[PDB]
Amino acid sequence: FTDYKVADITLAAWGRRELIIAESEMPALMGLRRKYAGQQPLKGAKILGCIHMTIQTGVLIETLVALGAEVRWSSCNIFSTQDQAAAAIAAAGIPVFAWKGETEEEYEWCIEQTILKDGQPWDANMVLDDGGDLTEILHKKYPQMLERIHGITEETTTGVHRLLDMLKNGTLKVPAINVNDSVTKSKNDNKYGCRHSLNDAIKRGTDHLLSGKQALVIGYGDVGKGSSQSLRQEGMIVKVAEVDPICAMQACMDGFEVVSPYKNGINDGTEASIDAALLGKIDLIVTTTGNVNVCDANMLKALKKRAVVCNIGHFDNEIDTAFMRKNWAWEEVKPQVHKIHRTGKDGFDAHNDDYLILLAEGRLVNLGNATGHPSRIMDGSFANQVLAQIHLFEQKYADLPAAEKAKRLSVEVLPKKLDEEVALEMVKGFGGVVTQLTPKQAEYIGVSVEGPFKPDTYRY
Amino acid sequence: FTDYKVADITLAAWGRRELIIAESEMPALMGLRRKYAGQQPLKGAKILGCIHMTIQTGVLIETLVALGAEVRWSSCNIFSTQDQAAAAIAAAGIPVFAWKGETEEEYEWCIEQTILKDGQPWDANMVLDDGGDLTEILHKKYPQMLERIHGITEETTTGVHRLLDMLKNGTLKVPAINVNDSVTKSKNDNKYGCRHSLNDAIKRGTDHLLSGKQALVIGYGDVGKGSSQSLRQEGMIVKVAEVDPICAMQACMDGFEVVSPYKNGINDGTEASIDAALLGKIDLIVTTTGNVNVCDANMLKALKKRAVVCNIGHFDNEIDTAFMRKNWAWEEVKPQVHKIHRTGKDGFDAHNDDYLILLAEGRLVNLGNATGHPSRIMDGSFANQVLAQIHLFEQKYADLPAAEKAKRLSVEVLPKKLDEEVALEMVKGFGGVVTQLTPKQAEYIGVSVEGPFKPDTYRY
Amino acid sequence: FTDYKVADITLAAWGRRELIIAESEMPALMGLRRKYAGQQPLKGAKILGCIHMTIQTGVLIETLVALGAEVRWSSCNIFSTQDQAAAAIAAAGIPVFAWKGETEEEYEWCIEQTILKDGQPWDANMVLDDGGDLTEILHKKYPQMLERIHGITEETTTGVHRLLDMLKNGTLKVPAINVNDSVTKSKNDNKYGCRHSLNDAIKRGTDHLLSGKQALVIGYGDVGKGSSQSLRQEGMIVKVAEVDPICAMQACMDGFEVVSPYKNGINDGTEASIDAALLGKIDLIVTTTGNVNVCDANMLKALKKRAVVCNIGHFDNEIDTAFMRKNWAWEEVKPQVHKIHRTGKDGFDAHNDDYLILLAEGRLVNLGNATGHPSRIMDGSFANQVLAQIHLFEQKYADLPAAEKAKRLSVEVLPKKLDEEVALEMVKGFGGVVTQLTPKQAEYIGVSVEGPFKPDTYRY
Amino acid sequence: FTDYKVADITLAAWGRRELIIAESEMPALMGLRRKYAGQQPLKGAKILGCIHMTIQTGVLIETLVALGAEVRWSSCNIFSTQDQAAAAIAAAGIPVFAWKGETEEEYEWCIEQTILKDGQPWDANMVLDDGGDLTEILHKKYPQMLERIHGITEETTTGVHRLLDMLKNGTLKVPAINVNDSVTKSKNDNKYGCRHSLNDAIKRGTDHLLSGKQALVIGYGDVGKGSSQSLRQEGMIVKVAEVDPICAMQACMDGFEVVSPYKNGINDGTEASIDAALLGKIDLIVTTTGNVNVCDANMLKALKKRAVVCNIGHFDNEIDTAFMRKNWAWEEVKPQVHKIHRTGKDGFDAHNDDYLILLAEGRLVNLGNATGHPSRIMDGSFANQVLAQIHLFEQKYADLPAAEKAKRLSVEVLPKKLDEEVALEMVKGFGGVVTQLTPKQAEYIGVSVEGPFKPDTYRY
Ligand SMILES: NC(=O)c1ccc[n+]([C@@H]2O[C@H](COP(=O)([O-])OP(=O)(O)OC[C@H]3O[C@@H](n4cnc5c(N)ncnc54)[C@H](O)[C@@H]3O)[C@@H](O)[C@H]2O)c1
Ligand SMILES: NC(=O)c1ccc[n+]([C@@H]2O[C@H](COP(=O)([O-])OP(=O)(O)OC[C@H]3O[C@@H](n4cnc5c(N)ncnc54)[C@H](O)[C@@H]3O)[C@@H](O)[C@H]2O)c1
Ligand SMILES: NC(=O)c1ccc[n+]([C@@H]2O[C@H](COP(=O)([O-])OP(=O)(O)OC[C@H]3O[C@@H](n4cnc5c(N)ncnc54)[C@H](O)[C@@H]3O)[C@@H](O)[C@H]2O)c1
Ligand SMILES: NC(=O)c1ccc[n+]([C@@H]2O[C@H](COP(=O)([O-])OP(=O)(O)OC[C@H]3O[C@@H](n4cnc5c(N)ncnc54)[C@H](O)[C@@H]3O)[C@@H](O)[C@H]2O)c1
Ligand SMILES: Nc1ncnc2c1ncn2[C@@H]1O[C@H](CO)C[C@H]1O
Ligand SMILES: [Cl-]
Ligand SMILES: [Cl-]
Ligand SMILES: [Cl-]
Ligand SMILES: [Cl-]
Ligand SMILES: [K+]
Ligand SMILES: [K+]
Ligand SMILES: [K+]
Ligand SMILES: [K+]
Repeated sequence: FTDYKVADITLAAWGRRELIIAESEMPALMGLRRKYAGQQPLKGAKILGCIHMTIQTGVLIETLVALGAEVRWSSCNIFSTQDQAAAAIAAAGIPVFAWKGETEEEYEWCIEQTILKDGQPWDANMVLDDGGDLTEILHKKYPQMLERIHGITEETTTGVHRLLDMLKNGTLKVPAINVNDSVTKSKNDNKYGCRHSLNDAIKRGTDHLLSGKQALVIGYGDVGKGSSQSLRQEGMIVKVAEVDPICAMQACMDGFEVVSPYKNGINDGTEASIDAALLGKIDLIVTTTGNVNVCDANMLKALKKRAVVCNIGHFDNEIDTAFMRKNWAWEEVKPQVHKIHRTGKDGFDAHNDDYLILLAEGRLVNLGNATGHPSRIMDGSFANQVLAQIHLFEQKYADLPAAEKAKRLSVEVLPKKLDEEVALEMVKGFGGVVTQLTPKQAEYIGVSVEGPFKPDTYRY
Repeated sequence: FTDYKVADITLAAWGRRELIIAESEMPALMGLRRKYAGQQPLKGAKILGCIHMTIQTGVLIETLVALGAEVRWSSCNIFSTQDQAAAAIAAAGIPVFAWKGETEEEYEWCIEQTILKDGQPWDANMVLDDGGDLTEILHKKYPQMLERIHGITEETTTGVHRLLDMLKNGTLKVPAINVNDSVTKSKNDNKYGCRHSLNDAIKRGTDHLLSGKQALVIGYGDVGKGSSQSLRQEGMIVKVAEVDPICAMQACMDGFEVVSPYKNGINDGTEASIDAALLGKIDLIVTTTGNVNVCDANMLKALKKRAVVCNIGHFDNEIDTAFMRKNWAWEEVKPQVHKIHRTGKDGFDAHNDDYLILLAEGRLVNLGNATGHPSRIMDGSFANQVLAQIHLFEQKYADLPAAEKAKRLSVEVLPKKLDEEVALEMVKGFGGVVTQLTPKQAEYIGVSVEGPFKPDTYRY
Repeated sequence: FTDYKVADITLAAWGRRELIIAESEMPALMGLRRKYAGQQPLKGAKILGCIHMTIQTGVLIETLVALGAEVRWSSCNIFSTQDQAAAAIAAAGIPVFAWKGETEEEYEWCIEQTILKDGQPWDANMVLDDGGDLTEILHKKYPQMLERIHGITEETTTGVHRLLDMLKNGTLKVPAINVNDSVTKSKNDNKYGCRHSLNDAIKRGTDHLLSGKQALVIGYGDVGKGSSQSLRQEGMIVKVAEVDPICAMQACMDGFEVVSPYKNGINDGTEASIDAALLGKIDLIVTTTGNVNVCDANMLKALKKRAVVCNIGHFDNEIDTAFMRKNWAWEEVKPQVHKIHRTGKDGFDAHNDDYLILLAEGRLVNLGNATGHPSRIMDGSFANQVLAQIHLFEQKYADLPAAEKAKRLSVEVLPKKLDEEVALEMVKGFGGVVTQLTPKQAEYIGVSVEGPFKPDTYRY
Repeated sequence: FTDYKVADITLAAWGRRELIIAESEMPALMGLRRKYAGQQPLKGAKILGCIHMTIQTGVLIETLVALGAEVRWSSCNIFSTQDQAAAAIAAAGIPVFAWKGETEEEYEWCIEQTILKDGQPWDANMVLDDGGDLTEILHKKYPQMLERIHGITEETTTGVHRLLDMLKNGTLKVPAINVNDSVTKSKNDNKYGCRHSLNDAIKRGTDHLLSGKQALVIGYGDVGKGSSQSLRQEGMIVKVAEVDPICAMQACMDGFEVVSPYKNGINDGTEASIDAALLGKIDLIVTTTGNVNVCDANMLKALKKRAVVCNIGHFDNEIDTAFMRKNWAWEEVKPQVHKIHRTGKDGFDAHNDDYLILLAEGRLVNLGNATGHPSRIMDGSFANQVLAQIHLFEQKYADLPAAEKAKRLSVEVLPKKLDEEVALEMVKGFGGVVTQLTPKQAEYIGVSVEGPFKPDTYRY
């Protein structure tokens, strides 16, 4: 077996030990293996996967394979692979093209190695994506392959936005499931995963004390909620920025001061608009938005000396790292940790005090500087992925006549009953005991004893 | 002026001082007063109101009046009135029939005094309700009045469930707005209000140390989330019960142990099914469900001696207080605080150690033993109420032709843009500064710079 | 029986019900009753007591009486009495002179009624004091009575400071025990009691939401630690001031921003030295120092409109309330809650926005606006009081010859073994289980299996 | 230069970059460098140092050298060295013998290389120790060297206990300073350091989600306080064991349930005495005691399958790892992470579910699996070390006449004024501003405006 490319195949046994531990931390996903292994619901599925090649993703891949699938895999970020996980998957005879510290050229080459087998398009019929890069390449470069693909299952709110833009423009070629919008994904992974992993990554990269220091979290959606908690629970003094007044209300009620980098919140592009007094007191800035240029050049210029700058949104463009590359000298401390010297670009002084510390070159910091979300949290997201793969594969969209395809071409979420079933396995993993409604109580609130327990409008 | 009934009109000046302070804590609601006072959008409205006669409700009532309405008011709970608030409203020449410590007969009489003026139905044309009791009485006993009513604005998730049952059965006679499902209601009031007011009520009633003691919170919806936090932040060791596995998942991730009162969660009605070991260690039980008999007779029998029992859901039927009335002796400590002696019903021993402490006779504890939610939280709920009253009044359902009425007979929520506008005023009240999107950023995420900022599916 | 003065003797039965509950919350104190009742170690003791006449103090008084003492009692603060507690004690035939809302003249008259019985000095032979006022009156006005007194047991760090000044000057006439410096007093009561009771008092007085608002806590000793936690756990954004860099270090590490009201910390008496920007953002100031004028006139002038001002240190002079009385108009909201109108002193405008809310007229806010510390915390302080009374009474200093008195005239703390025994009863009250050392383990760390477990230098 | 032994000298540049960052996080220690560099107070000092060879210790070493000292260094634990720190120190021409993953034989050899230079005793005249191993070797094996040594500065509460045993027995040969008992050491490092670094180490070793899982912390001294917080802030459900009722009282008040591994707390050595129900629910056990066999063989047998076991006390003997070595098979996952298979000793099944995960082979977990305490915390401990070295070096005990030596042979602490001065530099590092007392306020509380601010009895 040679149809793979990883950093170091001798890391496989270490990865396999970590996969075995992870399986014990992932009861929803393992439960699906056990439930469906007889049936082989993914027999004949040929899945192109593009998602962070971590130990958690290894358990996902091996679940899909245990259910009958074949796969070809790549990472969706240049710094997120755990090389022992990639090695263990390759050593199992699964095609994977992923290593920590890819260049952009290598990143694109890895996705292409999944798409092509022996120099020609693979017989793919399903896509599992995280962020939409693989989806975009297939639509732009490999439309013939999409003719034979039954569906896309997309992990991220960023990627879903990209799918919805395509649907609106009539350019989406295959149906999709929005995995993000399961409650056991968005209100588990996006929030509690970042709670676990943000402070982890900052400690691993810097070993800085966080207690007593000042942080600014840009955004207060699910990731910004989790991130703010990650830092506050360590004793940081956390301030929060938002454009959405409802999320800002939540931040206030949650005990944070809501501030803007700009005077009166007005971002008009001048240095004069920056709240220099505010930014000059910040020790750590974290972007969480999924938006562009939310930690901009003028903000970077105004930050307190020796501040840490990082991004936990999907794509690096949240921070103006291009400005920093053009203007300032980068001193690498160790992989994924750079001092950015604001003195200029013509070399640097190792003892200069006027620098910022950038983590993961602005790429997702939890995966870049640590190991991303823990297995017991990714259990929820990845159980949803498996259920979504099963649903779209069984629907067989590619084999439908044109008129029937037109009725099915949509971006949908999984039903609440399945979200509940995933949650129950997670709860049992903690040793939790859910109460069963009596028939009188189920009648009283208007639900089945089996669920679903909430209307689709419920926000949790 | 004599068209009122309150405990003590001499409390009015104290109430008025507290209304003036509350106005300073309610910027959304005060902002609506300022914005709409010229236009008089509620000129000609005649509103029957049934909601807890607190200081916060006084600010609501006076906003409605300032916008042009006439009202006739009662409380929706026998213990929730603040007598100084009722007095201040009556002293202002507004019909109010409410006092703390009503009997059930008096409660019904008060609602009837709003409905009848001078012994005949008042020419009401709007309803503001909290829990659905007024709505039910109008449908059952005064259906002719509904022929002239343009709509109902309902505060509570309980009352909305009741309205949806009526709609489904074809018995709802006028359209309604579900105020609860604004984010600035459900994810503000239900959660943060109970966070503020649950520990407040327990301290006022008992003066018990909470730190280091064991609590069981039944339910983990919005009220159970806020309640659990109210107790955990004081240092309680909190366990959480749930029937909904998604809510139970949240509780686990939030750092609580998820337990059932019943062995393996099976509530089969025998004493043998009670987890006596668990209940024998609990110092405080709080019900949050909106369901029936979630703290049942067998649970009450198994609780640790001297445990506190209370309910923060809308109706008292969450706890089997009828069982306690039939079997055990009640020693009143002070109003809304009773020791329930498990020794029997034939008198009590003042020094008996085998008792429970019941707060507010099992009625909503925050309002019964304290003052309910604080003004700055109720600002959100009550701004929504005013917007909802304006919308339904302006739509004039009662005046529509039959075919037009058929198209508008619905239970609806307010638009997200208005939810956002309420939130923004709340945030400004904390001194928060919301950032404005640049045109490029608004394009990038697919929103208007003015909002709304999220799709209707977003859960916050 | 007529040898008492209370607000309303008909409150006795309510007080007695609350005493019975409190006994169930005070296992250390009740354990001393049970242990020593046979022996009657306080038979012949005649105790002048001056400490907050709360339910908790009632349990203390009745323990002393159960052990053989007779007492005459007063409160040590004009606003701290719970009138039902005072009534219950009077109804039991115990001389008590205390009510909530005394004037200064009445306060002094009440202490004098304890000292004098039937117009002549009582046959006192012990003193229990909280803050040193009774101790001072005896030394200045009744030195003949001190000849027959065996000792003073003093609750407070303020009062201990006053005792140590007297000892140093050679004016202390009888020995004392510093009850404060038991760990089960200072590191229980001073910290966790204020954690429980500060937010309680502010809610009762104002009903303000605390979450999301800005607080300044002046001091970070035991009370400032507890107070800061009381507010932070509610979601306040808390800043801390200190003069002691070690306590300030603790505040930083605990996750607070450490600030001064004065520019660069320099308090030189001018308006120019005030950090107006800082004070203009503060919603709540709490003094915790035991020092003088730590919330001074210039600070008061600079506070944000509608800020709440309160003091939880023993004496009101922490806040310059005299300045406010001389310059600004006081609008009483309700007892212990005043709006202080910064517009001037010539009447007030009920709708003026430029006011501060002062709680308890600057007197200890927890006792003034709520009920002070909870029974389960006061159990520790008051068990120490009883042990201290027993020790000094048994030593019989007054009966010693002059040369022997000279050897015993000291201010001392209780031995660690007794502090440990109190703590063990508290722990058992929570259902806690302490592990017993094996003989090998006790040898390994150099302690007895029975304790004491730490050297006297240990700080906990 | 060849007088060193490290893992990899090519790591030096990386170490030096991390030292430069650490200097920016250590203002107290850097401030001492600046203050004393002119004076060279350690000119002629020849310091044998034995303390964890981390980046933080590198800043300490280079401060000592900057003040005039020569040193010879080793680590005090086999797993605590950061190889890049050791390399940087060796590359600077400083003798260091330390690497991560020493054997016990290598550990002893490294200490011997500090003691011997060119095969003969070095002319050492000062000792800096952490845990007492170097001190013991000098007293037992090299007593002639102690004739020329002016003093020992000891980091740890374990090592101080060892010094006090020697003093009591008349076997201590040179005076010592107890560095641990500075408040800026014990109530900074022991508490907040473990708060930072315990959860860090567990995440690095296992990548386990902690939220929602059950932990047992054995001990509630400074390390157990910080450790419990490290876990609770992540959402663990933490129970605490203690032998000291005062520490157990604190745990209850801090919101933890206090439990014993043994039924009724009685550790009589039989399996029957183990509370199997309790231990069978524990996911993580952490020992913090400084005692022996506090996680014993019978406890290990009863723990829930797949529990994590670790120790953060100074020595590994807290956990019965010898029992595990004799009876159970060890599967290495990666360095400092072993699965201990309870199935037996004859090989292991890679898929066995009945194992425990042991971190750092039971040695101090924060240093073994992460990087120990962060620089900004170690600044306090290490500033104290430098002050202590200066004091004892300047006192010149070895040169004193016999009668003079007898008066100075003691174990002492640094003065409070110096503790305060360290704290002040720490506070300024956070941007904190300490208030200066006015003359009137200093008089009122009986202190100098310059401090010290508290009596020596104050516990903070
Ligand atoms: N690193 C991880 O493991 C991880 C985990 C989950 C999600 N994500 C990624 O994080 C991003 C955010 O995801 P989410 O679920 O929080 O989305 P979300 O929509 O819940 O929240 C994003 C928030 O950013 C706010 N925002 C937008 N522009 C802003 C600006 N200029 N200033 C301040 N606030 C602004 C929005 O109002 C919104 O509330 C996405 O790219 C998502 O894919 C990363
Ligand atoms: N006292 C107050 O001020 C206040 C504030 C807001 C809402 N409320 C009332 O509180 C109630 C709950 O409101 P909410 O917004 O939390 O509703 P919700 O639907 O968000 O939550 C109720 C929860 O109870 C759970 N539940 C139902 N039966 C259960 C059982 N037998 N055991 C355990 N859990 C069970 C459900 O699964 C659900 O998650 C309603 O009656 C509402 O009107 C009171
Ligand atoms: N209300 C209550 O129930 C209650 C409970 C316990 C103690 N107390 C009282 O509270 C007071 C404080 O007691 P404590 O045990 O915290 O004493 P403490 O000595 O532990 O702490 C007082 C703190 O105030 C600081 N301080 C002094 N002057 C200051 C200034 N100008 N600015 C800022 N900080 C300053 C000191 O450095 C010290 O750390 C005493 O009067 C005590 O009797 C009240
Ligand atoms: N890993 C680190 O970085 C680090 C940091 C500081 C201290 N330490 C070490 O940690 C240890 C503890 O230090 P500390 O400052 O907390 O000491 P401490 O004396 O403050 O606390 C130890 C606690 O253990 C308790 N204890 C003793 N035997 C027990 C038993 N059988 N069961 C339960 N509790 C028991 C004691 O009562 C005491 O309260 C020492 O070995 C110290 O050197 C390690
Ligand atoms: N202070 C207060 N005034 C009026 N309504 C309140 C209140 N506190 C809680 N409520 C409302 O009471 C509802 C339940 O009947 C939930 C909440 O909207
Ligand atoms: Cl996402
Ligand atoms: Cl509701
Ligand atoms: Cl005190
Ligand atoms: Cl130590
Ligand atoms: K991970
Ligand atoms: K209220
Ligand atoms: K009390
Ligand atoms: K470190």
